[PDB]
Amino acid sequence: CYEQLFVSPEVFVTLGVISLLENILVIVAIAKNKNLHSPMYFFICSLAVADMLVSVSNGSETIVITLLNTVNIDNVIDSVICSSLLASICSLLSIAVDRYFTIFYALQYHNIMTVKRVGIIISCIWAACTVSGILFIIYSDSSAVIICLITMFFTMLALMASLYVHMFLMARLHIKRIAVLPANMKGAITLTILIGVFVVCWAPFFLHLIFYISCPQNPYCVCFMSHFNLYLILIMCNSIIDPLIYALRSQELRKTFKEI
Amino acid sequence: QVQLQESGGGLVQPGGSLRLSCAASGFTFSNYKMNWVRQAPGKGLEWVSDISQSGASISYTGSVKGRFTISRDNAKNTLYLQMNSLKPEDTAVYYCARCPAPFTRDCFDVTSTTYAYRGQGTQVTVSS
Amino acid sequence: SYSLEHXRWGKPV
Amino acid sequence: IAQARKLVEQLKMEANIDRIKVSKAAADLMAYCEAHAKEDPLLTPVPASENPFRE
Amino acid sequence: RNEEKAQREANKKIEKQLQKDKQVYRATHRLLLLGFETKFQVDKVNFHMFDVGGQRDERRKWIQCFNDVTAIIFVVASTNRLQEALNLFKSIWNNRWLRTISVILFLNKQKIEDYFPEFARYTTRAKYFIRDEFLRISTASGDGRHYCYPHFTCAVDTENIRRVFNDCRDIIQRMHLRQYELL
Amino acid sequence: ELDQLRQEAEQLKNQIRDARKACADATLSQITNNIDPVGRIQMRTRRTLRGHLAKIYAMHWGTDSRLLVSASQDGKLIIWDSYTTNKVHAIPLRSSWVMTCAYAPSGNYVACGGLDNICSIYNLKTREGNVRVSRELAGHTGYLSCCRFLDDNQIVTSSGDTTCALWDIETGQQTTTFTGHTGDVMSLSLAPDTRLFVSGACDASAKLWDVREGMCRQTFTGHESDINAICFFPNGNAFATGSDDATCRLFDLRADQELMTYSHDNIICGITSVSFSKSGRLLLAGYDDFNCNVWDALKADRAGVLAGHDNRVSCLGVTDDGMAVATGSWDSFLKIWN
Ligand SMILES: [Ca+2]
Repeated sequence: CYEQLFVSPEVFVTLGVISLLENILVIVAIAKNKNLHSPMYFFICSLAVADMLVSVSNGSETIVITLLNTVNIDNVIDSVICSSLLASICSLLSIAVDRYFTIFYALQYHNIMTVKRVGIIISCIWAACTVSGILFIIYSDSSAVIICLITMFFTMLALMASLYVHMFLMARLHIKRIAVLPANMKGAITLTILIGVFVVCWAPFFLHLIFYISCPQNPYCVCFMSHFNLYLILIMCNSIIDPLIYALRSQELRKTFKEI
Repeated sequence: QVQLQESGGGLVQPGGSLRLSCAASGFTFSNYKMNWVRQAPGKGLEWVSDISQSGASISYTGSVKGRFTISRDNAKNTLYLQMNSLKPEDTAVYYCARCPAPFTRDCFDVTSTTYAYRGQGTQVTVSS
Repeated sequence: SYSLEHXRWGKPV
Repeated sequence: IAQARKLVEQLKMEANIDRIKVSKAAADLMAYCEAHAKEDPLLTPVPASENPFRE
Repeated sequence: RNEEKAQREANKKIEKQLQKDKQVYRATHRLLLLGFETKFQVDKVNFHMFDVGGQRDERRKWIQCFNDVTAIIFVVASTNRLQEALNLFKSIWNNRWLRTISVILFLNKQKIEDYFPEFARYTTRAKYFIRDEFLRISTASGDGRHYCYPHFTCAVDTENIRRVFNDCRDIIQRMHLRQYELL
Repeated sequence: ELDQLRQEAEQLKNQIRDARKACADATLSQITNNIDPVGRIQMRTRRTLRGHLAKIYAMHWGTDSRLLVSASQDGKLIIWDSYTTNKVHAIPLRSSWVMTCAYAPSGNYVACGGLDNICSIYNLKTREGNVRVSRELAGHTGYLSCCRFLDDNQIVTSSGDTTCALWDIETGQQTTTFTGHTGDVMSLSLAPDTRLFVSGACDASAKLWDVREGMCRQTFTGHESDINAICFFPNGNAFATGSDDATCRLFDLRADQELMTYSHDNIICGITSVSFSKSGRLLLAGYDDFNCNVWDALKADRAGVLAGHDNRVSCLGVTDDGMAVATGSWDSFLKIWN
């Protein structure tokens, strides 16, 4: 069981090229459109970048290990992945917080959430994620770095879940108020997909990290940690799914997707 | 040229019957939702009834509800309104108007007092 | 390190 | 009565006008199109060089 | 090219003014009052409400100007003038260019059995019959894109402005919720 | 008294109806049945002008055939340069609701109006540097639907109060009033000569006015619903009319009747705009089904389709040299087609 299950090198590149082509299509589909130039799609643009960037950055790894079959070389690639990975999780939160503001302010939002502020926020998140990622990979051998990643991810997941749940409660409040003038499954399904895909794809990697810190010696844990490549595949599987559950959901974007 | 000629209006006894006929020419009858409107002496134009392109959707005003019956013939461009058990408050000039656009659910400006696609109007008097 | 592999923190040591 | 009297005077005035046959009216529209057919750069697209748009 | 460069500097200035206007246009929430232009603030939120009293009672053309509008403010006084108002609401509600716009309804000036025979067998009194009579039109062809917001006003004019603010908030909310497929 | 006049009017109408049928010996379809078709006219978007926030309700080309002006409900009147795609001017309006916009033949002034019932004349030259409203023409009781310059001094304007009005910009009061329409007048069209103009109203009737005299020469009927757009055939002896009954119709001024109808079963939606080609052989419509159809004026055949607009296409203009066609939409985008 402590054999360290490894997946064939040919499949990493497969997921790599599909996620790469899906995300460059999505960013184009909104870059060309001026109607799809609202603060909402600027955060979806940031996600499409992060998702694509972690696929090639990971696809790159599979190509380099196959060719290599060095130390300074890896710190380069890993610092990209780790930085590009945080940017993805922060981008998903940033979409969730934007969606929350559009509903629970709705009037104030339009003036407080400016194109300038969207521009500096996206850039400030990407700049913080890149610096934190490089800082994490340089001090990878450290115990604190892994504890930070786990704590940060759990916080991101908690907030993200809380926001979408609170929205669904405000959506249920409306549907209940539309009982006087004449059902809940529409909101429950989309809420279950959004919070379900994120957890299923990501958490497993961070369950590996918390075991890495807690139980490296435990017979039960080592069998879970043995499947590290399968966890990386799931993190890559999120990059191909993001376009389907975020971008393609809007009618205007889906129309431009079918056109291109 | 859009034409709408009213006929079958005159002096009737209270509780009597009258049948109005509205001959249409110049436009494809079947495409337009047809209406009836009346203008009482010293009052404004008030809607009475409408009938859909096919003749499925049929709606009246509360005052003529369950007493008046609208019917349209497409084969012979003609719009009818059978008026049963009349009372003096019905005494008004009845006009035959069509909605401006074809294949439209919404019907605008039919009681505008300056509407182009409305007939000459026929007199209906209910007196002893 | 000596023999690099996919991601980081994959091997327990 | 005023609106009706004005409508009668308009019809009467536009009733007494000289009308030509639709054959001649059509032949004039047909002859015009055939004359200015070459000048029109929508009927026969101009070479890319001559075209103001995209060089 | 010197003249092409000179024309870019003029385009640069104009583009910098449009981005400033774009924010102002998106910030302001447009209203359409029919029973001229007025700008007012409620909790530092800009509203731009245009009256249509100057035009004729033939609406079928100039009504099309409004669909970028946030919501329509409809006023109905309580001849059979009440039925004429219902027919006006039906038309606006079913129109091909207005099948996205919500309608904030205002019943002011507070026999019915004569002009409406359905009231004799109605039990819930007269106010809620006139309210319901407008709601039955809104629920029939709605499709969940737009809703109707009825309100009773003794025409005192106190606390009328706040009602429109709260309704405006509900329309933008529902509009987004449906965009995220969460409604 | 009213019965005698109303019956006499019906007699005159029948006399005119019988006179028109006496002139109809052969239809336009028969004459142009034995000429080669235009073929397939396929045109692709050469430029895409973007900058308008709201729906673009009307536009108009210049006599230079280079510059064009556009109007949007946001309250901005933007003068573009087609060739370069650069913006030349951008005017903030007093009233955001604007429904028409004209560009003077000289290219010195620019007119616009809408629900404000007022036509605004803006001066572009302005030696000071900034573009400011020169004269503000008020008098119309209803919304201003269309306005068209003759020179720098006079402007013809049709409004939604059943009246077109010739103005004098210098003095700023109506020179002549044109009455006859029963419905809202929606569009204007001036002949090559400024002597005559035609106006289509919301009473399925188009009327030929004499600018000098100020009385309706001829009245044209045949449309089933409201006429939205009207346009003169480049010769000036015919005009095409686009109505909500999903049909365009060509009329002849000398024949004083209908020549041809441009209808197809697939179209069940209204026509917003109408314009001829340089030679007049093509007739571009523009429908509220988000696309535009290019017709063969002589043969009633359909040549092609200009598809690319997401939303309603409201305005559609051709240049004086007839090099390109610019269609404005509720997208908030102009598109140049060639
Ligand atoms: Ca590594």
